[PDB]
Amino acid sequence: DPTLEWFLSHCHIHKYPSKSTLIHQGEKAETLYYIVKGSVAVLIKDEEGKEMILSYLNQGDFIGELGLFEEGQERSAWVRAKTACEVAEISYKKFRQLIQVNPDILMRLSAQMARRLQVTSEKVGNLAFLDVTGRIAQTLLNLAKQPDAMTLPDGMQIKITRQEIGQIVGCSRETVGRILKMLEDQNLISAHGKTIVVYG
Amino acid sequence: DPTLEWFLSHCHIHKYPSKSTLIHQGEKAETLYYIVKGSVAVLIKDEEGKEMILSYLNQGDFIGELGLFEEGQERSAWVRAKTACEVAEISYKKFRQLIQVNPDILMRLSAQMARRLQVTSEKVGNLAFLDVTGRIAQTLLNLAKQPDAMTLPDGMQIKITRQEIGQIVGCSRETVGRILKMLEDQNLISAHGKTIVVY
Ligand SMILES: Nc1ncnc2c1ncn2[C@@H]1O[C@@H]2COP(=O)(O)O[C@H]2[C@H]1O
Ligand SMILES: Nc1ncnc2c1ncn2[C@@H]1O[C@@H]2COP(=O)(O)O[C@H]2[C@H]1O
Ligand SMILES: Nc1ncnc2c1ncn2[C@@H]1O[C@@H]2COP(=O)(O)O[C@H]2[C@H]1O
Repeated sequence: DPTLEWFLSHCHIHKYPSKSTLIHQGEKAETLYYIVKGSVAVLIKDEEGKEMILSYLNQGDFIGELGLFEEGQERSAWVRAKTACEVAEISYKKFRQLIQVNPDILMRLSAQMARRLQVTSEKVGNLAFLDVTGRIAQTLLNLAKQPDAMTLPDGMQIKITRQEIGQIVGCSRETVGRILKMLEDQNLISAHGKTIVVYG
Repeated sequence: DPTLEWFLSHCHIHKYPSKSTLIHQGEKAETLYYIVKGSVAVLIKDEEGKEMILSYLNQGDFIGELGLFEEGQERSAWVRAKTACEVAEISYKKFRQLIQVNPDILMRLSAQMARRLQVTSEKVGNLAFLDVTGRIAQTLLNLAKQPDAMTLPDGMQIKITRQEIGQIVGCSRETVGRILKMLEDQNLISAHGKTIVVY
């Protein structure tokens, strides 16, 4: 792809092991990142430091974009490598140069920002309006329609744990496991420890 | 500034009265808006019509931007006029030509998307981390720090209805009543009718 190849030619790319923290909330934002390979979680915390997963991001996703457009912003969340990752980086200052050369690279970034706003808005509604079963059900549907979901003969395979679902919907891992058992009994899913199949 | 004035010169300007809906969730998105004057509320809804305010947007804000970057999308929320509004409107197709001539106009729009993502993400953490009591406590603390809060001898007085609290925190007006009474019992606020005093 020529636009993304040109862009990456102006970055420097680095390897990070699984569980590396790429971005820390509250740091000064001066750098944009782009996932060449691997997956990350975007995390926020409560007052006791307890984590919740705000999003997962994958190969082809920009990260660290939110301070690009205004001076002196701070990182809004933590970003942690869930797998080993290969991440391109570029300063905000150089990226702003690229945008004046070819605004298509800003369109590619902004498209992802717009998607994230859509997804995060929907999460506000799920948290505001739905009971725990309904939040879990939506979370499974959403994971199943991700590009990384694998098609099986009986449905979509997703890679997630009860603790991760809990950290998405705001309940305990035990509560998630009870609800997954209900959804299994209803013949809607098959739930293992690290994998769930959503039947279809 | 010259970028904004250049942009507006390519738009069709129109007026909405207070309480009108500018954008309905689920409609096909083909047009970008920009608020020249007035203010709007961005909301989402229950199946049962329960509402939650995602944001207020004001003069200078783009609206209807989320469908710009891929064809075939639907509007993600309702946008309703909180006051009479004058709004500039441009097709996505035309606006994409503008971006190529001067991408500063996209920087302006993407700057607002970034702020909205930060604000909405904070709302997700509040909803997920806090029970309805904690959400109300925190909403009252926040309102007490706003300019419309009235400093009194006993603390900061706010004027807000149970209804209005519910469409911030995600609970019904009756639930709001119960929590406020509990908080009062704990000698943290006084709460009666639409008048709250935060000690
Ligand atoms: N709601 C969200 N959805 C997806 N990614 C997010 C969200 N909130 C923050 N991030 C990412 O987490 C990064 C933290 O650093 P920045 O705020 O610079 O840029 C942020 C985004 O890349
Ligand atoms: N979380 C949010 N914060 C502020 N504005 C929003 C949010 N979600 C949706 N919008 C606005 O509401 C509009 C509804 O139509 P669009 O999805 O085209 O574009 C959307 C944005 O302009
Ligand atoms: N989960 C919820 N339960 C009830 N009302 C809600 C919820 N989330 C948002 N709301 C809105 O908050 C409002 C509070 O006042 P009402 O109960 O009259 O109407 C309510 C709804 O419009």
